[PDB]
Amino acid sequence: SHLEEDCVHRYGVNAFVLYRLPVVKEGMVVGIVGPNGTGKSTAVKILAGQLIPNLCGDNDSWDGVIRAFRGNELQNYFEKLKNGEIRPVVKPQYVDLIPKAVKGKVIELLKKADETGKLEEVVKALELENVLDREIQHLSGGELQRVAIAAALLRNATFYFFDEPSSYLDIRQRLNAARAIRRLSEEGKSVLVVEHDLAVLDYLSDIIHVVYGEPGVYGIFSQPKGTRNGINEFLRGYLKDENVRFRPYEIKFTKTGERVEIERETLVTYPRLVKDYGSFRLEVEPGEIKKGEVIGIVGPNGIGKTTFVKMLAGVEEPTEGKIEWDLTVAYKPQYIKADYEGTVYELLSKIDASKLNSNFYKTELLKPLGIIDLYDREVNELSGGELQRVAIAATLLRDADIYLLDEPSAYLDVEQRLAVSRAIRHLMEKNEKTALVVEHDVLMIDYVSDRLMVFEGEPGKYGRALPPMGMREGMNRFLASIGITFRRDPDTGRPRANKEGSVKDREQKEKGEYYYI
Amino acid sequence: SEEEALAGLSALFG
Ligand SMILES: Nc1ncnc2c1ncn2[C@@H]1O[C@H](COP(=O)(O)OP(=O)(O)O)[C@@H](O)[C@H]1O
Ligand SMILES: Nc1ncnc2c1ncn2[C@@H]1O[C@H](COP(=O)(O)OP(=O)(O)O)[C@@H](O)[C@H]1O
Ligand SMILES: [Mg+2]
Ligand SMILES: [Mg+2]
Repeated sequence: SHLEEDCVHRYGVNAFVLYRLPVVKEGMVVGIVGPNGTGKSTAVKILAGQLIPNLCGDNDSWDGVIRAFRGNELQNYFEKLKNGEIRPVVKPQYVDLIPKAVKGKVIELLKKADETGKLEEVVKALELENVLDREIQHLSGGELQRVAIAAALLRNATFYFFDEPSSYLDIRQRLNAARAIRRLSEEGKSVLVVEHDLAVLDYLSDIIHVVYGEPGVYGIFSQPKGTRNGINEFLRGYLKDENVRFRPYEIKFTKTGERVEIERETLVTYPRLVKDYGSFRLEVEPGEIKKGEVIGIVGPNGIGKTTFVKMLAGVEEPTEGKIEWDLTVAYKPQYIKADYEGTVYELLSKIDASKLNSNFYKTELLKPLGIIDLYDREVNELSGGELQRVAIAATLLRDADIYLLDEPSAYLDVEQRLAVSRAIRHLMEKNEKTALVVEHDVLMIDYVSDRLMVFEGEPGKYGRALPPMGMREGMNRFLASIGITFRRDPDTGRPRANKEGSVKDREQKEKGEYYYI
Repeated sequence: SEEEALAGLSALFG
């Protein structure tokens, strides 16, 4: 490792160094997974032709790159790139910035991008019908993301690169987008994709690269791996052929003998609830919450998931129905704006200083979420991802009967998501407390949950919360509405997506068994 | 905000 010939790019005002690049292949989806700050987007910019790599020296031409990749399958790729025979289509990471770069209505922009005549089909697949007449200034993060994916899908090219397409998308939208993206590979096109949602990455990919190193300092692309081996090696934290142990422990999913079936005592019940906001209505079916369980909450956005959590938190009053509880609630809101003049250490030490000094909390919460490295940071200067982790930590440090975490995966990289899953679960097991977690990341839902609460309905119009039910029944119901099936992986115990049209997918769809444990 | 973005995004759309 760290070979000079493999040194692809060094940022001058930074000194971050990237080693190696992923393979791209027509008729294949190549997936890229790794912590942020390790060069994933840098690699995409290079392969797209947007950044001429300097080879960790002073190279400033494609000729120098072509020579450096002598005897590499990428040599001819870069020749074609240099000569304009190829011009990759790039759905970039920074979809937030679309309003600053582009004006006008959405329909206008997708018309321009239409080089395939599939405007209606793409608009359908990404469910953009209600967004077509909107002006870009009035689009949500999630709508900006889907308009970007749409515009990339509509271009005619050979190479299509998608940098973090699941960001801002609900569970339905990310899985639908993955299906639509993968269809490019069935047409003989090449797809490169960077993803932090491991279920989506799995479903998307034929080949996987793991990116490893030290965020902000250096990153290295693994050798190409099969999808199963790659993700399994990522979870184990050890790349065998490269002989690199990049995490000192394994991230394990539940194998079928681990968690004892327990008939839990009821903590609280709630009756039928209704919450109206003008023309929107949420109806919640009567349900029960057990002592010491975690309920995962899943569904499309615009449906009342947050609204439900807010009623549980006592920050919102139901329109109809009555919550009669004598419980303490700790609440991690979906959207947080820092308004705190002090450091992370000050904030968390004032919640529970004894827990900050506890070995269990250091091991299971503070170290894995990277909170200790944030201790002397001002809370008001934290980024989205930093503030998310601190808020989760702050919530889990409180002493409560019930912990409510609304979309903790937002702004988190793959490594941080796995850490957050483990922390929620281990802390709730340790302290014998109860949690509800709203999440769109399927592997997070699978790791944290004992039972599942499904929301269904029409975004912005109506929503219905089903009573909490078993993992199998819950996921079957949800996944039926998307038409995607998952099996279990014997090695890691992780849910493993069946690709569209595969034999296991057919067998499962006929039996109506969309999800195994 | 970086002018790298306005280039990247306009290419996808424009
Ligand atoms: N234009 C740039 N100038 C200087 N440094 C940069 C630039 N772009 C990225 N970097 C640095 O390189 C590292 C890797 O960036 P990036 O490829 O965006 O990582 P990833 O996409 O894996 O999060 C980051 O820590 C970042 O600070
Ligand atoms: N305070 C409010 N006033 C009016 N409408 C609201 C309010 N809060 C949420 N809504 C609307 O209620 C619906 C449900 O939103 P929310 O509960 O945030 O859904 P989810 O969390 O499932 O995405 C949405 O259409 C949203 O616009
Ligand atoms: Mg990136
Ligand atoms: Mg919400």
